[PDB]
Formats: sequence, structure tokens, C-alpha cells
Amino acid sequence: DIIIATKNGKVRGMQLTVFGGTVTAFLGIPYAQPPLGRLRFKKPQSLTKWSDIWNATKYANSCCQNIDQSFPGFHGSEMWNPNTDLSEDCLYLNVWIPAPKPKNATVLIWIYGGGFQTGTSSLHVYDGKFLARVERVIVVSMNYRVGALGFLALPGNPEAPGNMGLFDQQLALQWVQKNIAAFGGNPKSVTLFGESAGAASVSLHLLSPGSHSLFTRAILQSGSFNAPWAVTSLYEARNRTLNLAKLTGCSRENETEIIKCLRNKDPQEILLNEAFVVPYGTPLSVNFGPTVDGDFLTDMPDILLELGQFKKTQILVGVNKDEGTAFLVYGAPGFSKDNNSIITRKEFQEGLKIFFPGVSEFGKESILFHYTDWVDDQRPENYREALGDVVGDYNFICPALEFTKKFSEWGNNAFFYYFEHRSSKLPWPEWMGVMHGYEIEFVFGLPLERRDQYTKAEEILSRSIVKRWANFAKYGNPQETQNQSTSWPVFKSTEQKYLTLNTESTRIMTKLRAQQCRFWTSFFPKV
Ligand SMILES: *[C@@H]1O[C@H](CO[C@@H]2O[C@@H](C)[C@@H](O)[C@@H](O)[C@@H]2O)[C@@H](O[C@@H]2O[C@H](CO)[C@@H](O)[C@H](O)[C@H]2NC(C)=O)[C@H](O)[C@H]1NC(C)=O
Ligand SMILES: *[C@@H]1O[C@H](CO[C@@H]2O[C@@H](C)[C@@H](O)[C@@H](O)[C@@H]2O)[C@@H](O[C@@H]2O[C@H](CO)[C@@H](O)[C@H](O)[C@H]2NC(C)=O)[C@H](O)[C@H]1NC(C)=O
Ligand SMILES: C[N+](C)(C)CC(=O)N/N=C/c1cc(CNNC(=O)C[N+](C)(C)C)nc(-c2ccccc2)n1
Ligand SMILES: *[C@@H]1O[C@H](CO)[C@@H](O)[C@H](O)[C@H]1NC(C)=O
Ligand SMILES: *[C@@H]1O[C@H](CO)[C@@H](O)[C@H](O)[C@H]1NC(C)=O
Ligand SMILES: *[C@@H]1O[C@H](CO)[C@@H](O)[C@H](O)[C@H]1NC(C)=O
Ligand SMILES: *[C@@H]1O[C@H](CO)[C@@H](O)[C@H](O)[C@H]1NC(C)=O
Ligand SMILES: [Cl-]
Ligand SMILES: [Cl-]
Ligand SMILES: [Cl-]
Repeated sequence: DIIIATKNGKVRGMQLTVFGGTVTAFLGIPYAQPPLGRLRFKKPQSLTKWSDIWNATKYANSCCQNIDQSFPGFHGSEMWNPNTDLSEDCLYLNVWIPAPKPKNATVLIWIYGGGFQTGTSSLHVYDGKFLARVERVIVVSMNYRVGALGFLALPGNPEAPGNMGLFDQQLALQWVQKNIAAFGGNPKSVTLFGESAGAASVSLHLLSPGSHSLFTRAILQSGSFNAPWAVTSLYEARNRTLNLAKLTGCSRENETEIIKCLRNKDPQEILLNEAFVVPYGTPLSVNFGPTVDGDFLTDMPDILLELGQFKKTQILVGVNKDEGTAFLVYGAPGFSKDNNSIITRKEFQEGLKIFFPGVSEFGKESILFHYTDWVDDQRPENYREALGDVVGDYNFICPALEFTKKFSEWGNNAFFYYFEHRSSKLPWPEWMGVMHGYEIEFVFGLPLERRDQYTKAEEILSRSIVKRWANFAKYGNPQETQNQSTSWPVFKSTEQKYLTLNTESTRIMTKLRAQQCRFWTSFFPKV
């Protein structure tokens, strides 16, 4: 029986067997007052101490959210849907510590992605027991509010100030600062890591002054705040708050009385109307996300980044080879997960219309022009691969590379990777390649489980990645020093070296997607 006395009361965990050893799990510790009733849309309030032994032996509720229903019964999509009850009462976190209890363990804090509208820390691919067992780190993950319930913004107005989900995350980081030494953790050695909107969230903690003192280092997997989906502007934020209000019949003149009205609405009513607050959307639409609230985010983040106003520390940044393919089968014509999705020029052009609805004809013309000067001109998958590269280069790779250049220009060590291994267990078809989100199982060490049907080479790659991530968290340097591994060079704005991660040969390369990113970063923002 392991009971740990935290600042708000005692908690009981479970013991788990992992690779012939033991990890102690505390699943489902509250870290805030439940944001219900008059607390909905408000910042998270601090928690009132309890006098019992809180039983942290089961994952807590996931936060309210719409679910992916596009492929019922298909593991490729359903592996991401919430696996605990949805509820507004969802401000909880999880702790994995090694057995025996460590003394000053580095702490890894995971922030899941999900477009700021879905996600949950209880997912199988976010299980921290492997990292705790293998690397002797402590792994913390938390649930945070998403959708309108987490990012509705009437800026200035504390009934709905915006960014609540970011403040949930921050209040969890605070909980680690106040409580992790009781679990054997070093609060002075905390590394944030996250994927997709989770990565964008990590990057916004690097800019938020209220988070500066709550972590040491940061890891950004396939995401950053300067991506085009990651920050909502104040003008469209209030357009969307207002559009949601008319949709629920909550239109008022008292902006505060609108919130009071929306607080009497059932969570389901808010959820069904979230999709329609935008006039046109895309499979990447983020109707309710981070805004410049004047609290978490004091200025436009592009400005802060450009002017060096952020936490000086090391970062580890990376992307996957086929970030964009996942989104093509959620609306692009001619695409399907159940055939090779070979599409014509006109379908490609129709595809651009779906991914760039508000963009001018000339802007779409300019995307087609840069992505369809073919070498062979006869390969039948030319247009299928081009649309995927368009969506991936614009939405993930080029912003990640630009974040890394700008951040490292202020003197900090940065490391960039390019993940190009397709999981042997990937349920999506081969033409979708190395998909968005399918490095996560390697980071969390799932192929170390010999029973889980990964190849031997995937085990080896995962063990290397897990070691590099943990050396980054512990020592700021993502080397694997014992097995004659390729040294991971620092990424500088001059040479722009990055490391490739694959089962075959890890290689040092320079200047990822050079011609593509010049287009997205220097021409396209003008259109
Ligand atoms: C800002 O909001 C207005 C409100 O229109 C909403 O449109 C739907 C999304 C629906 O969910 C309702 O809440 C609103 O009617 C947008 O104006 C509309 O624009 C589209 C065409 O682009 C079309 O529905 C109507 O012509 C417009 N409706 C009204 C009432 O004006 C507007 O486009 C939004 N965005 C911007 C940038 O202003
Ligand atoms: C690949 O499949 C798409 C999807 O259409 C359906 O997909 C399968 C599940 C199958 O069981 C059938 O129901 C359909 O084929 C195809 O896109 C369709 O293409 C034709 C016209 O080209 C037509 O039925 C629809 O307009 C398309 N549906 C869309 C765009 O959603 C596509 O043609 C298939 N490609 C190949 C190479 O087989
Ligand atoms: C990467 N990974 C695997 C962790 C993601 C994941 O687990 N779930 N992903 C969710 C998601 C959903 C949407 C939008 N859904 N809109 C809809 O109408 C769909 N519905 C029915 C309301 C759910 N957008 C984005 C997203 C946006 C920008 C960048 C990256 C992702 N992500
Ligand atoms: C907490 O766990 C103990 C151990 O099994 C159990 O006896 C106790 O009833 C639990 N408390 C609550 C409130 O469920
Ligand atoms: C843990 O390490 C920090 C510095 O990283 C040190 O200040 C602290 O006292 C240590 N705590 C232990 C060893 O319990
Ligand atoms: C109505 O709006 C005023 C500002 O015009 C605000 O001070 C007041 O609090 C609002 N009503 C309620 C019940 O809050
Ligand atoms: C290094 O190689 C040994 C085999 O010699 C293996 O057992 C170990 O897991 C490897 N370590 C890493 C970090 O890959
Ligand atoms: Cl490539
Ligand atoms: Cl052609
Ligand atoms: Cl160009």
C-alpha cells in the first residue's frame, strides 16, 4: 500500500508490473475545483484540501468533447476517442513513478493534442508506465478543457476570458511544482512534452510569463503556436462567441448575461453548435482555441517570438514525414482509406478548395503551381502525394521549422528531428505513410512490450528514442551515448542540421523542405 501525503491530502496509488519490475501509478488526482455551474468558462479555481485518502486507482473523467464518428469500429480513428466518461468534472492528472520510489527524478509532463477540441490523457498511447520503468523518470499527464468549454473568449471579461484550457494545464504544472517532491520528483527538472495542439500548447507555455517558473525544458512533437490553426484572433474569437450565442438562443446585449445564459445550457447543446460558429471550415478547423487574452498571452505570439520574448532554455522539435495525409480522408474528394486514392488534377484543385476556403483564386493557383512541377509528369500518384504534402507543409512542417529557427536565434540549443518510420501496426493504409500522431507510441515506449507485435527493429528504434528524450529531459542533450549512435547536432539558423529517425539508418541532413517552406513562409502569407 503506497499512500502519498500531498498538499491537499493523501492519495493512494496502485502497483503495476512492467518488464519484470514495478511502477507506482496514481491515476486521477484532482488538481482544481470542478468547473461546473457558475465556474463554467472561468479560469480553474484552486482545490480545497480533503481529509480522506483519495483513491487514485482509475483514470478520471475526460473533458466534454465531440467524438470522431467518421469510421465506427475502425481502430485507426477510434484509438483516439475518449476512453473514460465525458464530463465537465474532468480536471485531473496522473502520475507514474518508478519503484522503488526515486529520490530526485526528472519529471516529464505530457500535454495531449486534439485540435484544442478533443483529447484525453487516459489514452493507451499516452501510458507513462513504460518511461517510468525504463528511464526512471516520473511521468505526469493531465486532462484540460477543450472546445468552447475551454477556449470560449469574450476578451477582457472574466466570465469567459479565453484560454481556460491553457490555464488548466498551467494549474497542473503548478501542482507538480508544489507536490512532486513528495513522489520523489525534482520540481527543478521538469520537461514539458506534447504533440499536435499539445505541442502548440507547450510552445505557448514558453511564451507565457506565468509558466516560466513551472518547467525547465520543452519538447514539441508535430506542432507549434505559429502554425495557422493554433491561435484564434480576437475578431474571429468574438464572432464565434457571438455565433454560438445566437445558435443557442443566448443572444443578449449584456455580454455577461450571454455567458450566464450559456451557463444554463446543457454541455451537449454547446457541443452540437460548436461546429457551426464558423462560416466555412476544414478538417483542420479549430473553432475555439488559444487567443491573445492579455493574461496567458500578453501579445500576438508571432511578435513575441520574433522579438525574443520567451523562456530561454533548450527545445527539442520535430515532425513526421507525412503529417498531412490523415486529414485528406476527412473531406478531400477522391480520397479513401480503403483504396489507393489516386486523384486527378481537378480533384486536387477541388481539394485545395476544401483546405483553403477563404483563399483567393490566385492563392490557390499559387499552391498548385509550386506543388505540381513534376519530375516524371507521368506518375499516377503525383496529385495524391502533392495534396498531402501541401497540407503537411503548410500546417505542421514549415511552422515547426520556422519556430525552431526563430527560437534558436536567441542563443538557445535546439534539436530538430524528422520521423520517417511507418509503424508495422499502423491501421491506416500504406499510401498515408508516416502519419500525424504515429510517433507517439514510439516516444512512450510501446514497442518495448515484446508481446505487442512490433518488429525487433521497432523495439530498437523506440529504445533509442526513449533514451534520447530522457537524456534531453535530464541533461538538455538528446544523445544516445552508449551504443555508437549518431550524434544529434544542434540546429542553428545557418546550417539547419536535423536528425532522421528510422529503423534503418539515422542520418544528419540539412535544410528540411527548403523550397516548400520558402513558399509557405515568404510568399503565401501575402495572399
Ligand atoms: C462572422 O459571423 C457572421 C455570422 O454568420 C453566421 O454564419 C453561420 C456560420 C451561422 O452559424 C450563424 O451563426 C451566422 O449566420 C458571418 O456572416 C455570414 O457569412 C456567411 C458567408 O460567408 C453567410 O452565412 C452569411 O452571408 C453571413 N451571415 C450574416 C448574418 O451576416 C461572417 O462570415 C463571420 N466571419 C467574418 C470574418 O465576418
Ligand atoms: C476510392 O474511393 C472513393 C470513395 O468512394 C467510395 O469509397 C469506397 C468506400 C467504395 O466502397 C464506394 O462506396 C465508393 O467508391 C472514390 O470516390 C468516389 O469516386 C466516384 C467517382 O470517381 C464516386 O462514387 C464519388 O463521387 C466519389 N466519392 C467521394 C469523392 O467521396 C474513389 O473514386 C476511389 N478511388 C479509386 C482509385 O478506387
Ligand atoms: C494528432 N492526434 C492523433 C493526437 C489528433 C487526435 O487524437 N484527434 N484529432 C482531433 C482533431 C479534430 C479537428 C477538427 N474536428 N472538427 C470536426 O468537425 C470533427 N469532429 C466531429 C467535431 C470531432 N482538428 C484537429 C486538428 C486541427 C489542427 C491541427 C491538428 C489537428 N484535430
Ligand atoms: C479506497 O480504497 C480502499 C482500499 O481498497 C477501500 O477500502 C476504500 O473503501 C476506498 N475508499 C473509497 C472512498 O472508495
Ligand atoms: C534535487 O536537485 C536540486 C537541484 O537540481 C537540489 O537543489 C535539491 O536539493 C535536490 N533534492 C534532493 C536531492 O532531494
Ligand atoms: C449588465 O451589464 C452591466 C454593464 O452594462 C454589468 O455591470 C452588469 O453586471 C450586467 N448584469 C449582470 C446581472 O451582471
Ligand atoms: C544498447 O544496446 C544494448 C545491447 O548491447 C541494448 O540492450 C540496450 O537497450 C541499448 N540501449 C539503447 C539506449 O538503445
Ligand atoms: Cl520526404
Ligand atoms: Cl498533370
Ligand atoms: Cl517561391
